[PDB]
Amino acid sequence: MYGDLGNKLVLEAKRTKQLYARSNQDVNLPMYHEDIIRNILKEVSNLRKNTEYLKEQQQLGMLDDKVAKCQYFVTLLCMERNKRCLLAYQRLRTDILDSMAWNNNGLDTNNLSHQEQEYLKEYCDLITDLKSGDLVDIDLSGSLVPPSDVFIDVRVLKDAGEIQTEYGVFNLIKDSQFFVRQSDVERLIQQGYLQKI
Amino acid sequence: DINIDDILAELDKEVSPQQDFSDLMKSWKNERCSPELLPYPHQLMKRLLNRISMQSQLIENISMGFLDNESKLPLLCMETELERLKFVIRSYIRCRLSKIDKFSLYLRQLNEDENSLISLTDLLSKDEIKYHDTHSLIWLKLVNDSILKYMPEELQAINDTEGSVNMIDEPDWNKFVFIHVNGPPDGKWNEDPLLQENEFGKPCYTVTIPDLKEEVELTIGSIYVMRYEVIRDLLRDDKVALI
Amino acid sequence: GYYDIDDVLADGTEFPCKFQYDIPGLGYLENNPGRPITKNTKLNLPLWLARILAIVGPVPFVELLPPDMFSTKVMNAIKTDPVALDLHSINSHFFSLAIKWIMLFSEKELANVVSELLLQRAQELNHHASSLSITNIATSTFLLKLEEMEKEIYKKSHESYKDTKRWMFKK
Amino acid sequence: FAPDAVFGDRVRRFQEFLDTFTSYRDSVRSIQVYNSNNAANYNILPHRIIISLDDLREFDRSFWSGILVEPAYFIPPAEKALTDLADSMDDHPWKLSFKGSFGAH
Amino acid sequence: NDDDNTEIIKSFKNFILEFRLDSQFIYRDQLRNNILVKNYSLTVNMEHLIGYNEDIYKKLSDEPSDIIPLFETAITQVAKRISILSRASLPTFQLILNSNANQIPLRDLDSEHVSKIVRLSGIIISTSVLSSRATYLSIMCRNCRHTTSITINNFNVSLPRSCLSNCGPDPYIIIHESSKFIDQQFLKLQ
Amino acid sequence: SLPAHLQQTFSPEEIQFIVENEPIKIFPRITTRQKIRHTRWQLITTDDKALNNMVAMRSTEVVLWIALLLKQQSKCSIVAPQWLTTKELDRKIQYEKTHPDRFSELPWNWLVLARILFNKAKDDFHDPIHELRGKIQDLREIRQIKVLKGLKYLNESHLQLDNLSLLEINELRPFITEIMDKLREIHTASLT
Ligand SMILES: [Zn+2]
Repeated sequence: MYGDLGNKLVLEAKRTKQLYARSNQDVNLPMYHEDIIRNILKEVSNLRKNTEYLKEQQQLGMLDDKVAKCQYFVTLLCMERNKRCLLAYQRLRTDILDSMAWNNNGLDTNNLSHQEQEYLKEYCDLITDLKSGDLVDIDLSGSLVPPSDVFIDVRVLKDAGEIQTEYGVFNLIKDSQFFVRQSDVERLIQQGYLQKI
Repeated sequence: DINIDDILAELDKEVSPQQDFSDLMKSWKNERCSPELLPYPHQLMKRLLNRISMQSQLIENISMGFLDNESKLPLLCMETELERLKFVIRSYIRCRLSKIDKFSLYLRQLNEDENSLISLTDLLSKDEIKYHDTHSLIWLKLVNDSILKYMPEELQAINDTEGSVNMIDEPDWNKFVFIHVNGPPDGKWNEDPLLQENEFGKPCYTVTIPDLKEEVELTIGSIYVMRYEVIRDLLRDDKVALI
Repeated sequence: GYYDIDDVLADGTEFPCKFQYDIPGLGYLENNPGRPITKNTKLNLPLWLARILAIVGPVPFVELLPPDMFSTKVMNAIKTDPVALDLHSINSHFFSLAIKWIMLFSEKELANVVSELLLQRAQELNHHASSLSITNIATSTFLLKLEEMEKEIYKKSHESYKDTKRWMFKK
Repeated sequence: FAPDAVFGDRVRRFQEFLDTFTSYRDSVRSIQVYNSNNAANYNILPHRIIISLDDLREFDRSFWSGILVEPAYFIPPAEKALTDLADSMDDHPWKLSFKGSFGAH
Repeated sequence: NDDDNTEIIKSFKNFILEFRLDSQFIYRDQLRNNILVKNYSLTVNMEHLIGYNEDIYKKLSDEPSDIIPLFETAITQVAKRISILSRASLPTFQLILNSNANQIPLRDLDSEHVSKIVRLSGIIISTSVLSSRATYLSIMCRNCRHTTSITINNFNVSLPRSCLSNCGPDPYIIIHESSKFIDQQFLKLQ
Repeated sequence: SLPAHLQQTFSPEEIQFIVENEPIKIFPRITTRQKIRHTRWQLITTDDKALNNMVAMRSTEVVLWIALLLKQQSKCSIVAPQWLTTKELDRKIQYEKTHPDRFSELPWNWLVLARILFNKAKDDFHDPIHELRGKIQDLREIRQIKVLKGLKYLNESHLQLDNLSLLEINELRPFITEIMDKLREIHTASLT
């Protein structure tokens, strides 16, 4: 029956929601269900053909004030349901992509639809437009854990050689350790090169 | 004895950056916990961003003066101050951007509704107006090409209010929130019109839960879990604040 | 919410419907597009459809028969022992569906019973959410009997307690 | 606390319950007239009633939970009240039985 | 004797209420967390008991069959103090022990280990049904109906031989309505 | 743009950040008040005067994050607030035991500030710190009993929690608001 593929798709939605919600990291979101979506869209096209057939046959006039009213209303509701299921799935994966944008890309691509890939590009362009405009003195893409300590120990987890910072350098020797201003290394903690606190 | 405390008061009587930071803290705390998107403090945020810019330039200038008496400790306090302050602004803005994500269609409805007593440019920042417009356009393009291209003309609208389920999500106005009953921002309990005496002669505000047709006395200096709509104007006037 | 996935799922559950008219063409609900639906046909329809056909008609096109999940058997089971009851086995979305049913037919008795159920289970749920490790079998059994609605409230509550305990004891 | 001091109140509360849910009075009288007819007509129904435990809850939750959690102090007064009801019907101790919604029990 | 038992009980109450590592009162927290989910027991690590006050562990290991009941009693008192408001009921809490002492293999256990705390390992080959043991007997005399009660701790008990003030030769019977019982299970370890 | 767990509550770290903005009394171990016979603090979130005019062991009041930053070094000692002493905590415990319905009027920051100062200023307490930790623990346990009693009376209408801490509130918030919301939704659904 016409609601079923929508239910399969939103059960998929719920499972990917749980997959994302169980962990602190961004779990790489699962494959876009192109096949179920195409089955739904074909089902919607069939329901559209049924409305077309019926609105043709209202010229022929069979009991239309009730019977055609009922057939039309039911198939219309089937289409509303299928729209709701499709938009619920797409809105969840949109929400997760927005989260990933702010977490990393605004500072696994095969699993997205091409609309979702170019959407993620445009949304990263938007985040960068915000932190590049007014309010620029705040790195709007930065962390939301409050700054507890200004100086921190950090252990170098992967090697990256000599890099400059605002008034000096760090030579990121493997398994060396710094005592350093947190604001001068936060980018490297996010990028996974530095370990502690 | 003859009381003289007023005589002594009339003899004794003979903006600030700290208040701005306190107002920012109040705005952040109220924003985080409320269901509604609260109106943006335009002037306060202009002043705060100016101070962050100037204080950063100051810390730069002193660092150059060190590079080109020499106690580092006040510079450390200045640096971690700007880090803490920038965190508050970051958390505040990111929070209300999330609210704009939730209520993008409702905010569009407030923009479209010519009869509205709220204009979107009262409620949102310039940057939030930009974000709302272009995020709405980009998400709408995504779902148009992906999904709504294939629906009939009955159903291509993304803000359908008449369907079997309403597409426009709005704030849960009667959502429960914790509040602390400040009383008026001045100490002048005599000047507040809504303030009144409770039993035992302690001040309060009475508010009516409209669904239940029940009055409740929000006594000053005590904490309540309340429907947000029921307290909304007391919150607008700072008579209560969200914990 | 329109995009609230647990609401989209709850709307997908099915309720017993009795049709009030002979209507051609709707036989695909009875798995054959080529035949009518007849008056006093008794059929299970999803709630997203049954909600609408029970109001449009005049007599509406459908009457909704009392579902088993709100039968006198289940209501009596609720009213004896709220915390021991396996609501998940009754229906995984019982609270959302009860809210929808109360709204669809204004029913003070069910509103009271479901409120009593929610409150009395909220006590036990908070006990298991508050207790933290330093999973316990007594907790592990209780979380089976929770709805998806209650599982969400439990995860959020328990995560709050766990986060607070973490902050208090780890430097 | 001693059980005897509360026995009378428990008796009259179960009597009020039986008076309220009069299907139990009808059942007692139906059993009695069946047995009288079959005794005279020359096979016998027992002096036993199944009470819906839900009815006793909806009447008085305190007495209901008394039957569940402390039956040694709550079934004897209930059976005394039932026996007195059977005595109040026209012309032996009557016993109780239970059905429905035991929950954790 | 009961003065010394009171001092032992107070010592254990202090162990629960005072023992702390890295800012957490692990036994207060564990006791509360157990009470919320309604399991009335406490799991004690004997490393912590030794570390707190080795005199207590010396008392316990000297004669556990007398000292374990007193520790359980101490746990009940703390349980009430941290979960029931003082002046506005719980069963006797089971004491569970975790240990890392050197194991004795099953075949080496013999007369020198009688009444000692013992640690061992094996495979459970059988598990019997849950028999019922009394924790608390309500008691009365068959003739004069003198009424009393006997609290029981399951570490090695009887009824009294004659009445506590003629009542006949063997006078006491149990009252099962006000007596209290617990599950007991037998396991066979190979 | 806001994480799922920060959507409608504060993290415990954010609660600490809020509490860190409170003033606290310190004994300086540096002198910054210049004699009549060099860098100044030049803050913008809080008052600059006290830090610019410190003298060693003349006690003075500064915002707590600065007091902790100084106490990270030997350059300060943080004076405990008056409530955080053995006799005062014992008075609050007796109040809590004496009044089962009310919460005692400990300041809203009490658990957070106790945690902060026991970890970062363990040597500044006049009282032995093990007793202060014990009595803070007594208070949290008793107040938690009262919390459980209070949750038996959740409503579709409102609730009152006079002297509950910021941290205790924040710990309970994603439960109480959810349950009262769902009771409201059940109740309002019944209305014609
Ligand atoms: Zn005797």
